[PDB]
Amino acid sequence: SRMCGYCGAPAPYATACGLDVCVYHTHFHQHCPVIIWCGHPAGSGSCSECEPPLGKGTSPLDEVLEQVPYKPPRTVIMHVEQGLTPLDPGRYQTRRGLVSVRRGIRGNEVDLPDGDYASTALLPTCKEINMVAVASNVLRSRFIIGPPGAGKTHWLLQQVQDGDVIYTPTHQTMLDMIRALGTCRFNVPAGTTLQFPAPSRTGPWVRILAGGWCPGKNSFLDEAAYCNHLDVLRLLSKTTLTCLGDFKQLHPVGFDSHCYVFDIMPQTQLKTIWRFGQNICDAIQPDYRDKLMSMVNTTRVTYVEKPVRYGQVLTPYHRDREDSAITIDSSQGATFDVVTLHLPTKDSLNRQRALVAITRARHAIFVYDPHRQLQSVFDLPAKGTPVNLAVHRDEQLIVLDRNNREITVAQALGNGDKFRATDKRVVDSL
Ligand SMILES: [Zn+2]
Ligand SMILES: [Zn+2]
Ligand SMILES: [Zn+2]
Ligand SMILES: [Zn+2]
Ligand SMILES: [Zn+2]
Repeated sequence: SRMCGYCGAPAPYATACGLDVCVYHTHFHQHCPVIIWCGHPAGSGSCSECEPPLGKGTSPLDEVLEQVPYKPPRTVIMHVEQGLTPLDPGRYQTRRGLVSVRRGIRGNEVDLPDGDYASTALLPTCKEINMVAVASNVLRSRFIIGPPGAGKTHWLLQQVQDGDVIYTPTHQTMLDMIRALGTCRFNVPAGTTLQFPAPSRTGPWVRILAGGWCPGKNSFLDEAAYCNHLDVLRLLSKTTLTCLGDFKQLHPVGFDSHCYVFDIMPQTQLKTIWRFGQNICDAIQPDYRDKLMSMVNTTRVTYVEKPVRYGQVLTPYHRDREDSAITIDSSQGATFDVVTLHLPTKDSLNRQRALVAITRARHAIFVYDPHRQLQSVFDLPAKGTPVNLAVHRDEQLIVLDRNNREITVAQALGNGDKFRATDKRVVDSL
C-alpha cells in the first residue's frame, strides 16, 4: 500500500520517473507518462478512456521537473517461473499493469503467473520524493544568510559535529569544504579531476549532493543557492537541513535561480560584530533579530568579590559614582578597552542599562555584583583569556595578567598584549 508523492493519498499508480500517484494526480504530471487503468498513458488518447487531457502541475515539484529530461528506458523481457525472475529488484510496467520485483532468499520474487513479459522499469528519478514530508521538513529547517564580508565559513565550523553530514553541490565545493574542516569522512568521487586528500576515520561526513540522502544527526547544505533543485527535494523528503547561503543582493536580471524552498524556509541573517567577543554577542542576543557573530577575540568577564577601578567605571546611579566614574546612561555611544560594572545598590539594574553596560568594553569587563542582580537580567558566564591586559588608572599605567593579578613587569609571562586605545598604545612602547 503506497502513498501519493504529491498529496499522501493511497497510490495505486506511478509515473515512469518513479513517483507514486493517486487517481487524481495521474492527470497532472506532464513530465512523463503515467500508465492508467486502460493500460495507456493518461491524456494520450490511445483509447477513449485516456482522452481526457492532462492538467497543469499542482506542485512546485512539477516546476522543478521541467529541467529534468525523461529518457525512456529499454523494453526488456521479464521471465517468470514460480514467481522468480532474473531481472533486478525494482518496479516495472507490464501488460498486467504495474508490478514489483522484491528481493528474497530464494530469488527475485514477483507476484505474476509463469510467462514472459515486456517490461519497462520505473526510473529512480522520483523514487525517494515525498512532497508532504518536504513541506513538513521545510518548516523544521533553517536558511542561514551570511553577511556582506567573511565569517559565514567560520559559523559552520563552530556548529558542525562529528555525527553530522554536510551536503555540497560540486567536486570543487566538496574539496573546499574538506580543506576547511581539516578532519572529516568522505568517499572520493570517481572521475574527478581534483587532488583529494585522504579521508579521516572520524569527523563530519562530506557528501556530494547528487549521491542522495545518507543517515546522520544534523544535516547541512553547503552553497545552497548553487544546488540542484531536485536533489534538494530528495534530501528534504528524508530530513531537515541547515542551508548555508550568501547575502542577498539586488542582482535579479534572470541572474537568480535557487530552490523555492529557501523562500519559505525559516531565515536567519548573520551580522558581524567587531567591537566585542562572541561571549558578549551570545549574552545580548535576546535583544536582536539578527544572529550576532563576533569577528574579534573573546572579551574577558570577571566577577570580583570587592570593588575595583579597572578601565572606565560604570554604575547605574550618580550616588555611587567615585573618582572618574560615570553612569551607564552617560556611557551611551562610548567605547573602551576595559570597563568595570559597579553595582553596589540592590535592584539598580534593568535590561536596557545592563545591555549598555555589557556592550561598552572591547577586551575586558570586571563586574562587582554583590547582590547577584546581573543574573536576573543577563546570562553572562565568567570568561578568562590568556592575555596580558593593560590600562591607565588616574594618570598611572598598570597591567594585569591572564589570572587577574596586578603585575608590573616587562613581558615576563610571555603572553599577548591586547589593547586598542590611543594612549595605551603609544605609552606601551616607551
Ligand atoms: Zn495525490
Ligand atoms: Zn515524471
Ligand atoms: Zn487508454
Ligand atoms: Zn563554501
Ligand atoms: Zn543559483
